[PDB]
Amino acid sequence: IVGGYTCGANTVPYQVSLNSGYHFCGGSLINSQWVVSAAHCYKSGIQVRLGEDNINVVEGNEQFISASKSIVHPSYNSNTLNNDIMLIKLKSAASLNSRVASISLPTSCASAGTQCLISGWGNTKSSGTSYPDVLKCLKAPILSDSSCKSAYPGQITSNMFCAGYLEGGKDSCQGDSGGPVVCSGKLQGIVSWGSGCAQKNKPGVYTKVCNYVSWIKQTIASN
Repeated sequence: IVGGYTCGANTVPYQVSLNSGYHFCGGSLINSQWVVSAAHCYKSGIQVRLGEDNINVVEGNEQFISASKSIVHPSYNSNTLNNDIMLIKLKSAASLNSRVASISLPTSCASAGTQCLISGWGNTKSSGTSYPDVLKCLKAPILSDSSCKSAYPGQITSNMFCAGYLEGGKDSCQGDSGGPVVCSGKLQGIVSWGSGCAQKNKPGVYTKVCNYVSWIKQTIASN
């Protein structure tokens, strides 16, 4: 997250870290058994880390749970990042508490201008590299579809939306991929892609979660 702020320990209790020997992506807990992330975060041997603040220090509220299975969306296209969504099942159910909590799925899309909370452990610099140890947060509005498509002509599908600031300086980053965009108490987006981070007229692009709720519900019910 570039241009954001330190969230505060466990203030985003649905935020998970995906670990394969190191943090590599975010995710969101959607019930005690299931995490949603980005398909471009797929790899084998994922351990889900819940209750994290400082990802480099055991602080006492963590749960580390191996994934038993990962399911990439059937229509995921790695060339265009269309349908950039994946589900991860936990080998054992998480223990829900004030620091480890699920986020509700949306019933409908959010309107342009709605304020959202974006979070993750990604790079905090727009040109250089500096990775934080504690969770970072950004408040960012949903941008109009026209401003989103104007920024990325030929590249935005109906399964994507933009959020952030056309003036730059505030964006998600590499390392935030797969993490949540939460608006009005619902998981509206997944950190997906963008043109670098915090550049001018190139806002962040996010998977449009509301388009996938039927697939999420059917897939988790059958797995």
